[PDB]
Amino acid sequence: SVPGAPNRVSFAKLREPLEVPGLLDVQTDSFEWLIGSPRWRESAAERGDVNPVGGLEEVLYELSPIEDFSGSMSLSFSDPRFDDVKAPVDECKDKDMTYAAPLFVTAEFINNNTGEIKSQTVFMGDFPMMTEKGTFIINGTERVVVSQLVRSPGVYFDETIDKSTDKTLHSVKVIPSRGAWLEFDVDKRDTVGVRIDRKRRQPVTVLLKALGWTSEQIVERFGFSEIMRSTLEKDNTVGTDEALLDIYRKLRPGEPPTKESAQTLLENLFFKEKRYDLARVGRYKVNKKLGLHVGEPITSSTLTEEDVVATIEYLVRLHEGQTTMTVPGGVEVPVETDDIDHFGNRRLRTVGELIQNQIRVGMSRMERVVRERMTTQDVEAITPQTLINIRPVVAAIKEFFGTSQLSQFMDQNNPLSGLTHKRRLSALGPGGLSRERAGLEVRDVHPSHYGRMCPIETPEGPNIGLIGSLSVYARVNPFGFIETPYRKVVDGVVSDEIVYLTADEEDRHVVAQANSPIDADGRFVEPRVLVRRKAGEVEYVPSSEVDYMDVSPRQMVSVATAMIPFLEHDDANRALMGANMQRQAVPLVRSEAPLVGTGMELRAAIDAGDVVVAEESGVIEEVSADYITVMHDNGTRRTYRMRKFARSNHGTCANQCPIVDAGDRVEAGQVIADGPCTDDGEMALGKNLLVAIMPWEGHNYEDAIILSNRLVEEDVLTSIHIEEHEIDARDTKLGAEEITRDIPNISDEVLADLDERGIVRIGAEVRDGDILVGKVTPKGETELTPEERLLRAIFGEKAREVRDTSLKVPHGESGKVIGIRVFSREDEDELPAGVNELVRVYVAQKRKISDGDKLAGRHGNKGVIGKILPVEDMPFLADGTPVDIILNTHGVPRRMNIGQILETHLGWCAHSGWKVDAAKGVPDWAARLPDELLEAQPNAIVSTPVFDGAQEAELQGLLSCTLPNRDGDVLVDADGKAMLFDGRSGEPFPYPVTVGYMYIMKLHHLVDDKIHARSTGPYSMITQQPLGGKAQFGGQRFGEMECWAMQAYGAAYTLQELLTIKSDDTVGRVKVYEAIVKGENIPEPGIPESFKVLLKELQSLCLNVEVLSS
Amino acid sequence: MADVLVPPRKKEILDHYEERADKVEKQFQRGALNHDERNEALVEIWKEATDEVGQALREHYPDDNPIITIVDSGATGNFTQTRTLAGMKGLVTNPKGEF
RNA sequence: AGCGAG
Ligand SMILES: [Mg+2]
Repeated sequence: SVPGAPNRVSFAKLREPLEVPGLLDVQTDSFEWLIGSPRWRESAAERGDVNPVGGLEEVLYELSPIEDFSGSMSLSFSDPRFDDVKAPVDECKDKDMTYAAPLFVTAEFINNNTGEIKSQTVFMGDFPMMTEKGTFIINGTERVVVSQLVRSPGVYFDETIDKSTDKTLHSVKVIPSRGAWLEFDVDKRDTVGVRIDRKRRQPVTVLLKALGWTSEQIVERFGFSEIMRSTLEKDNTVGTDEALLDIYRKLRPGEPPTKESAQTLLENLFFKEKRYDLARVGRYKVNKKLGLHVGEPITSSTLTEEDVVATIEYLVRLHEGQTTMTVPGGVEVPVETDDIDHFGNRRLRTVGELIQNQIRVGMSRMERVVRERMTTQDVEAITPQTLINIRPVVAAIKEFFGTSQLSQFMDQNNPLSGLTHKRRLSALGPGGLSRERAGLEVRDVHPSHYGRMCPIETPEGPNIGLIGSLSVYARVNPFGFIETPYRKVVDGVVSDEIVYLTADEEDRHVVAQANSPIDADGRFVEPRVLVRRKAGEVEYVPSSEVDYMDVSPRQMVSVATAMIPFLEHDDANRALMGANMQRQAVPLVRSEAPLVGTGMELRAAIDAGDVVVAEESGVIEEVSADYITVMHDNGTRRTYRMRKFARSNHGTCANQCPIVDAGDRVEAGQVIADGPCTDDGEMALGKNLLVAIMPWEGHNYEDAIILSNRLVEEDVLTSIHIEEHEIDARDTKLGAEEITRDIPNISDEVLADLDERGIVRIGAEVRDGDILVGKVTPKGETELTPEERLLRAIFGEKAREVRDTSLKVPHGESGKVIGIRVFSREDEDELPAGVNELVRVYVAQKRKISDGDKLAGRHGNKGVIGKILPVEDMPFLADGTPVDIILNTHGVPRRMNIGQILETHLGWCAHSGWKVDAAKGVPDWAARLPDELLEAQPNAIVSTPVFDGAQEAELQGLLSCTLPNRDGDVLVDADGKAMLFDGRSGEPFPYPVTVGYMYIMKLHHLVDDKIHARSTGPYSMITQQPLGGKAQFGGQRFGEMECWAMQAYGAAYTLQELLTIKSDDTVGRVKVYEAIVKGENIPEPGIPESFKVLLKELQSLCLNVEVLSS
Repeated sequence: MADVLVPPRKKEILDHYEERADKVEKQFQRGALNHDERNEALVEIWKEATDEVGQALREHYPDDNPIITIVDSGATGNFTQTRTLAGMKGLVTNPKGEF
């Protein structure tokens, strides 16, 4: 598939019809639609060339034409066009300027009376653009717009049961985009009733007479049910004008009722696009549900009285218990209640949709200012350039791409983390469910999620269910719904035609399962083929005449979950944790492709975008550690420049190194330089370690891990961490801050490394507390104490009148100094207002694995490192090879992630190599093994795809034949367990031990970032109780639960000490410090400062609180 | 994977209880009982099936196996997890709550 | 906002 790839042999018994799609398409295709690029134009024309209109073109078309109140003149917009980006991607990321392109739109002003047209490009602003990797660059930072899951606008029918009567009562909710809700609810009393804009109910006949229906017409249409006749009888409203009067008196009370503002009231509320835009998706959903305008294209999303009438008729028919209705002039549709969580009702607002909505808000604001100024515009003196104000639009875009919750800080711990930050569907944000208001029924898994959203990959905190990951093969409908591919099986004959069905269409079809054996004639080789049906119920099957079949296994899993071998042997909890923990692995220095992996490793690495791929075929002309120049087949040559030791958003390393020689011919799309967590182009998040699964001396107790010292000697679990420190000399009242090596009062030792110009030199090792940037801000005249003046005279110095505010290596940090980036106003570099210089120093440290660091496999088998043993007191096989890691056997059986053990066994086999003895045919357990897997050379990488893989029998067999290491000696019996020698005692352990090779990752929860301590430091502003956080010098919160625990202990003195002198009392604090430093007794504690703050707050609430002495 | 033994009578038990499930499905297809009653009957059938396969697994295991040794020494875990690991996981809950 | 432990 990919031109140059490692030959990872697979245990897969099923061929895949569809190749995995362009995993990043979710973002790039949506943005291309928004822009209206030629690529999107062609893609849409292939599939609906009737009306290809981009997002910006759509916004402009909806906005234009505009006219004033009189309509003497009008303005219009057309032909949006983008100029070339301002600066290249890397330079934009470097100098902190947004990666954007100018946007030009041709305006047109027509004075309807005089008859003049004036057109000119208007420069709507600097539109941020999406990098080819599917991500935005804003203020130098890397950001991702995550798709949002929202309730699709339309008509939703619900039914409930009332306790007071135990009767099934139905309801409808026409949910628009920025409209007014109309909930035709049916109460226990047999009378339908409207509730306009959530206002005190109505009889529906009142609205119908407000729409101008006659009671004869009302019984002509909604006459079949008794509920309707009952409503007409008990309504008591006689006349159209009576209904309109009552409706106006109820909707907008306090103003004098009329006839004009009674009619145009409703007409504007519902049937004018000014206030009730349903949007294209909303109108399409209403039409499909009610079967009104199925044939016609979509336009004028606003409603019609026909729609409301059909909604009422549908609700009443549903209450009666009908099955289908045929609206006059409309195709018949089935009467049934709607499910809000069904993926036929949850639509995706992709990046394009969100950006378009923000453009729409900005354009509405610009439209309003245009209209407001138009009154004060001198006729014939105005042109669109001087009539259009772009500031609201650019302001809206800028406030979206920054501080909008769906514009998230790109998560780059590794290529997989970035890839899965894309393809992420979050059910919360602007116009979406909030964690608090989100119920418990939206977080669950729905049958419609199969193939459209991963049921496994999901946050495990207070976000489970609200955030998910798009499946591998899932695609987004032009309308925002999520489609999934299926093989059309015709007359029991499976085919290759891949139809992309949304959830609704899937429900109407009896869809089969991927692993249904096929007779090789296209037809099912058995009756009783497993299937799913409309209600989401998996049950028995009608043999033959199944309309669709799954494209392939793993259709339901996402990219992260598709990289867990033996997923089917792991409980959903452990699989979920493994998926969420693959994204936390730090990039190691080396990276090794797993012995046991899947088919998703290579594609994930390629599509993540952090691995260099040749654009076009050619012969590598010259390769070096910093760039690769390749000569193409026709004259031209191209140079790819690697990104060496760059810092990612999360502090990790982003090193890229070539993997091609100086003469190799490379085809288009071939990997030519692996990325951070990549090995020969395939993803590599961790290392393969020789593992024993025994309990060892209580050091691997409760999910703790004991590692050999080899892993620290050979430096296999080690990560480069780059940390950036920023400091900017500003303009202050007393003057300006200088960056130089003249820091006041500090000696010539700690001013040693600092360059001639201040900032420290490159390659200068710095430990916590050292000076990076020597800065000196002015102090202004103050009052030196008599003691200090005397001391200065004795030691002959001067006040210097300038304080120090130097940048220093914050506490607990260390490392070399990669490079310094200096921006300066004097050299005319863009900097914020009132700053002269801004210097950033990059400090890199090579972290080695040490106890407290968090490790994990791919099966949710996490754990911190309890101990790092010397290699000599490490269990070693009979051969003499020490084991690298020791997990505990007490964590496997009950957490139900036996898959890891399977992986272990397979890993060992892959490490040793095997030969199935096919002397007399193939063994019965190897009959269905793919050819060429009968023989594997030692250290052979293998793949076990997610839900088709190495069956247990095949693993048993391959474990039996495990061709010997170096002499004739099989270190692992057929059971998979090896006889280990004790490192310390020297005797063999009495029983064999499960030994193998587990691929374990080093998670980004390193103890160096977790350790923190405090004795005294900053104190908060309004209250004492020092600042919290390791970032500051933070004290550990002693909450109310801890204080209750202390009260239960009966320890009154320690609790008083904690809550008074350790935290708040501002006089006993320095006193306790003095007592400790001088050896005196700790003093009596006083009144905490927070209590007096409370007393003042209460008094300022006009509450006379006084502390009576007695 | 060699320390996790499946029960050798599993397929016979599955056949014996799928026969009853098929009988219930026939009965439903002839209008004998409504959807809820058929669902309850099938739930009962498969609950009994899970119980029986669990008993077979329990009686098949040696008393020396690390799995059963850990479970039955009070160290950790219950036998339901062992049955889930080898044998039949049993019925599963609907998202609403039902079986 | 994402994220960790329970
Ligand atoms: Mg824990």
